[PDB]
Amino acid sequence: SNFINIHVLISHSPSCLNRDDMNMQKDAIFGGKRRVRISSQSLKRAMRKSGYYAQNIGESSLRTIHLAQLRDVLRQKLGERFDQKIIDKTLALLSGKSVDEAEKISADAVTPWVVGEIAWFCEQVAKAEADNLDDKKLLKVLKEDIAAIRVNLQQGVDIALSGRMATSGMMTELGKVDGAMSIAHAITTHQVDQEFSSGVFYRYANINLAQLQENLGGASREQALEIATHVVHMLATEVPGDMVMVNFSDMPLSMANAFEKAVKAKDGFLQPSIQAFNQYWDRVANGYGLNGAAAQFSLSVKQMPTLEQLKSWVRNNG
Amino acid sequence: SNFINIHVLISHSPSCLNRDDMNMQKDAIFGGKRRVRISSQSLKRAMRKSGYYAQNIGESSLRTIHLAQLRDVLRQKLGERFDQKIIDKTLALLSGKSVDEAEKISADAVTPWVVGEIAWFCEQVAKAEADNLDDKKLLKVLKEDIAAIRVNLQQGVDIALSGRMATSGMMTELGKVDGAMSIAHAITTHQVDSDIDWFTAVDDLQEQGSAHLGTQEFSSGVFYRYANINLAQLQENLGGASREQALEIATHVVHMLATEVPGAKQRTYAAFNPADMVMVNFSDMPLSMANAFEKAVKAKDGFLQPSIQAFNQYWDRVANGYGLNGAAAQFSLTAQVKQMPTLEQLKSWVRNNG
Amino acid sequence: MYLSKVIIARAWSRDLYQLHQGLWHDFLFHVEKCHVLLQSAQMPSTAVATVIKTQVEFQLQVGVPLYFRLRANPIKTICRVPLIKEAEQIAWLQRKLGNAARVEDVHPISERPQYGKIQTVCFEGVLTINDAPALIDLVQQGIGPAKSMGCGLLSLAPL
Repeated sequence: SNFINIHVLISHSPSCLNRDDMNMQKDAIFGGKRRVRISSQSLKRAMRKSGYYAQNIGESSLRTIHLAQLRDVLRQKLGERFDQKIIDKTLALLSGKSVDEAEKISADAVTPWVVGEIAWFCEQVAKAEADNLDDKKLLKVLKEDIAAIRVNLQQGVDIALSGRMATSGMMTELGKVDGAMSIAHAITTHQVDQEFSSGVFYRYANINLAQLQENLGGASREQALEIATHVVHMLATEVPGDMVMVNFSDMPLSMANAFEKAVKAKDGFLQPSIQAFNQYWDRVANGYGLNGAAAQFSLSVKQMPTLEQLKSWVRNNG
Repeated sequence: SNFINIHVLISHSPSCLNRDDMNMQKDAIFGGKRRVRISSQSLKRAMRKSGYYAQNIGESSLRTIHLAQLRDVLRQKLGERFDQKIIDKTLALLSGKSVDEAEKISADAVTPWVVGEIAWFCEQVAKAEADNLDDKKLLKVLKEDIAAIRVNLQQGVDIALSGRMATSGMMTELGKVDGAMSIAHAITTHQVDSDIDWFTAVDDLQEQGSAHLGTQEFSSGVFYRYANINLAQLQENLGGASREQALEIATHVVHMLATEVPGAKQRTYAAFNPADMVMVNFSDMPLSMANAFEKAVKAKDGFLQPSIQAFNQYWDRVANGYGLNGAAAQFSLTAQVKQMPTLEQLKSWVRNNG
Repeated sequence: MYLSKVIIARAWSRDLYQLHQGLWHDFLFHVEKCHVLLQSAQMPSTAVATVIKTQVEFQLQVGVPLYFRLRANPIKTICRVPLIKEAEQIAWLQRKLGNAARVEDVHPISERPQYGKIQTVCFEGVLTINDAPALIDLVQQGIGPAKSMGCGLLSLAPL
């Protein structure tokens, strides 16, 4: 199977998580009732900026629209390895914006950058320069091996996970990346307006294994399964400012509809949420005849003793 | 019993599955209230492009308006089979446009092409070339056996299901296809007040706020999906295929209608939900159930449960009031409706002609 | 004590300062929309302040969970400068609540400034009753400065 579905049932405070322009906690209507919400882009930045990410996956991506302070940074980082000329030409051709000594140069939009990837382009611009390669022809030569460019996204894995959009310059054909990870917005499983209870949020995400391999320049399934495990951890632990389920499938599957009918419980939401998740899962796998490799870690379908075991089970496929 | 009707209730988590030019969710007023909406052309292309389609039905049709690019694709795919001249002439005759070395050759409109169909024409053009048969007589004789042309649509079933329109070339006479499947716009069972996501784009290089701000509309909803298949028409559009073969196509469609979901904004909203109820019946006339939810369904422990109760309650009224019999089967996560515990069980019930 | 629903004719409800006068013709009020909730020691109707509906003294109990909402003016002093940090705001709230109740969960909404300036913050969440009579006095007296500017009124609701 090519899809690995991650089902996290984390539990914490429904307050002070994600704000809007009115500094209020984000929400959403589901099943006709209000749920506290944390946006998918909130989760993703929380992950790639966390220490766990830096320790297990690597360096995050430089996301900027200011190309003028950027052209400083690559000069002051690729100073030795490349000529000051080439280091500017590369950025210009890449973004389409003619580079200058301007201190104000803006791209079309905020795009993630990878220093390693840019350093690679310089090498090709270098061979261009020496062998004379009129940029139009150079573009053709580079179009032949996108895979030899996607490899440099091992430096910027968050890109390969969440994709990149480009509408200007040479990045239009060479830089377009379709994200390998699809992630839902985290929502509570219950109505947020009996005893006081913490919030129980359902989180969902999946990873297109083949796409992730492709986005990394043809990495092995083992390498992709590794990144997948790190994602499972971050999605199950990290909180902006319990129960984990993982299954393999040919087509993505969310369990959000388990909580379509909001969970009601006079003294604690986690336990009926887990039951609701289990009840729905049984009905879906039965009705749609799904037999993919599944594994569930829960202290209350191969059960797992800890998160780390599940985290290792995933790394061994099923 | 020429018509097989497909009824689907499918609940989605917060998402934006189909939007317009303002990046806002498509909607529709029904029963006097706003319903979130997925266009029928969005569903069809989602199915057309799906992995399930490519492995259970086959390769989808090539839909283009750029005949210069299509010329190169044909010169490559059929280059080892026909002479370049045969390929060009055949494209010129079918499209009504002149196919030369021009960098840009445009058709009248976007047209669904089948490489297998084109190849079949290339053979007739080749033979007519040898018999010194001019293009007028060639068109005159090809018009005599349309069924022999429609056989090639087995390599482009999306055309046989959704039809084709032509206004130039021989396709005006030879390629006019009336779709076998009629599909509705997906409409939510209930009134929806859409939510808004205040998003932001943190520049890692800006000391100020984010480099970009903005909003995005989204919501959840219990959608009703409707479609039906004209079996006689499907058999016809495939060159005279069997009733059994047509039923096979139908069951694939039944599957996808309960399974396939548009990929729009799913990378960031991930509403990969399967259907929660599938209903199929055979009839002499197509019958939609959308009026079950004309009065918008109010939430009572969710929208899904009362939606299905609305669907079943109305289904019973229509069947009684109009004396509506005919094989009927339902699969959910009226005594005439055989309950199916499994989708696969339901699908085989359809292959077995109800 | 009297709980009321009061409407103050738009003519009166032009500036914040004008608000307390109309109701006066102390007590506690919070703007809902001018729509206003009125907690008063006496039963509240002028042509400038119409009364939609009005009496309560709660039984309460110890160790009972309750929803709560409160506008307030959390400030420091070196002039009364606002407390903007989320940590400072939540710490401020539990402090001024003293030993009346503990803050189980709360969301501080940094409201838009009102007009000297008054930076109001609406605290919404859930409490559990620690000191029952000390909670009442806190309600009947209000919480924080700028109490006449709509701030200070603690609203309570069961679950």
